[PDB]
Amino acid sequence: SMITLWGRNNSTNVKKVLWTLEELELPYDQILAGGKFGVNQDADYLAMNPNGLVPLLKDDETDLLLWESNAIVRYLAAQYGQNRLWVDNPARRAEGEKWMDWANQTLSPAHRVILMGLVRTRDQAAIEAGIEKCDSLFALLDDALAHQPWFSGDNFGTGDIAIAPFVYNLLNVGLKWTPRPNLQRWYQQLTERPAFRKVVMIPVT
Amino acid sequence: YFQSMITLWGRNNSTNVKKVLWTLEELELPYDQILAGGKFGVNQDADYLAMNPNGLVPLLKDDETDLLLWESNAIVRYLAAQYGQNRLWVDNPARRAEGEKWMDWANQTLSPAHRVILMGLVRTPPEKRDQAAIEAGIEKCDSLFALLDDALAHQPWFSGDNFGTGDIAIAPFVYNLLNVGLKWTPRPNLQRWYQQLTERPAFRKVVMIPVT
Ligand SMILES: N[C@@H](CCC(=O)N[C@@H](CS)C(=O)NCC(=O)O)C(=O)O
Ligand SMILES: N[C@@H](CCC(=O)N[C@@H](CS)C(=O)NCC(=O)O)C(=O)O
Repeated sequence: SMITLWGRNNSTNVKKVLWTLEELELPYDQILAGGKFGVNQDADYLAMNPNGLVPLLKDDETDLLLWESNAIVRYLAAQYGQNRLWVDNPARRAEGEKWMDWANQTLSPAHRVILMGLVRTRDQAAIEAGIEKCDSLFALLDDALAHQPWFSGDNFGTGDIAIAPFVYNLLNVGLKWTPRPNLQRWYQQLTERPAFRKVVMIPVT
Repeated sequence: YFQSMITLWGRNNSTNVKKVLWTLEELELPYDQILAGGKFGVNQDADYLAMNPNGLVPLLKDDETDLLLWESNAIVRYLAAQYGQNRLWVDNPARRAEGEKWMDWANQTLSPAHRVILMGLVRTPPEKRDQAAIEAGIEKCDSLFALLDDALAHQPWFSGDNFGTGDIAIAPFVYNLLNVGLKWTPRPNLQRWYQQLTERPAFRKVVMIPVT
C-alpha cells in the first residue's frame, strides 16, 4: 500500500491513526513497532523519527513521513477526509481541534498514571491520586458535552478521535467512576461505529 | 469606544500567551488584551471558567466568527488559517503537517522539560531549589536541543521553506532557556534559526522581554 503505519495495537496514539485510516476506508500496511516488537529504537527508524516513538506514518502519494499522532490524524482528515472528517471553516474546526491538544497535554498524563500503575505494574497514593484527577477530568468532559453531541461539534470528528482511546482504557481497567451521563452517551455512540469496535475495543494490555 | 473584535486573555510572560500575541502581531491584527493569570487573577473566576474550564491562559475571542477558543496551538492555527492565508498558513496538507508536528512536540515534549528549569531557576529562590531536578532538566533540554539542531540541518524553519506556526510554537520556550544564565552545548543550526527570529520585529516586540 501507499500508506505505511508503524506501531503496536495497544497504543492510544497508534489507535488514533488506525482508527482514522479505518474510518476513511484507506488501505494501509502496518509494521509492528514499539515495546517488545522493537524497530522504534533502531538507527534506521530514528532517522525517520528522532523521538523513537510510534506512530509513524509514511504516505508515498505525497512524499510524507510524519510523526505526532495528532498531526497524522489531521493530515489524513485534510488529505483524504474532505467532507467526512475535515471541517473546512477555521473557527468551527478550531472548536473541535482544541480537544486534540487537550487529549495529549491534559488527559494523557493523567491516563498514564493509571495505565502504568494498574495495567503494566503499586503505589496506593499515586494511583488513588490519578483516579481523582481522571474523575475530575471526566467531570470537565461531561460538561463539555452538555450541549453538543461530539467534541468536534455537530458531527463526529478528529477531536473525538484524539480523546476516545484514553477514555477506552480508563473505562476498562476494572474501575468504577462517578456517573457522567453526557460522556457515557457519547461513548455509547462510539461503540456503534464499526471502525471504533475494530481498532479501539480490543483487550487492555 | 476603542474596542476591537479580537480579545486575548493572558499575561505577557507566558510562553503559551506569547505564541498568540506574536501571531497577532505577525499578521498585523488589532486586538484588545486583558491581563489574566498569576497575580492578575481573572482566570479562576467563575465567569472565566465558563469560557475555559481549565482556568488557564491564553483564551481568545473572535467576534467576527463567534469564536471563543482555548489551547494556544489551536489559537495559532486558527489565526493562521483565518487571517494568514498566503502568509502563515500552508495550504497543502502534507507540507502543513511537516511543520505542524512541531507544535504538538513543543507542548508535549519541550514544554515539560522547560517547565523544570523555568520553575526552578526563575520562580524558586535559591534556598528552595531542587538542584538535582534542575540538573536533570538541563540534561534533558540539552538533548532536546541536539534533536532540534539536527532537524534544522537541511531546512531553514521548522515549518519548512518559510517561517511558520511550527516555529511560533517552539520559539518562546527556547527564548526562556537561552535567557536564564545557562550556557549550552553549541547548536549551530538552532542558533542560526534563533538569530533569524531576532530579526523579526514581532518577535522582538512580544517574545524578547524580560524573563520573569
Ligand atoms: N506525542 C507522541 C507520543 C507518542 C508515544 O508516546 N508513543 C508511545 C506509545 S503510546 C511509544 O512509542 N512508547 C515507546 C514504545 O512503545 O516502545 C504522539 O502523540 O504520537
Ligand atoms: N495547553 C495550554 C496550556 C496553557 C497554560 O499552561 N497556561 C499557563 C501559562 S503558560 C497558565 O494559565 N497558568 C496559570 C496562571 O498563570 O495562573 C495551552 O497550550 O494554551
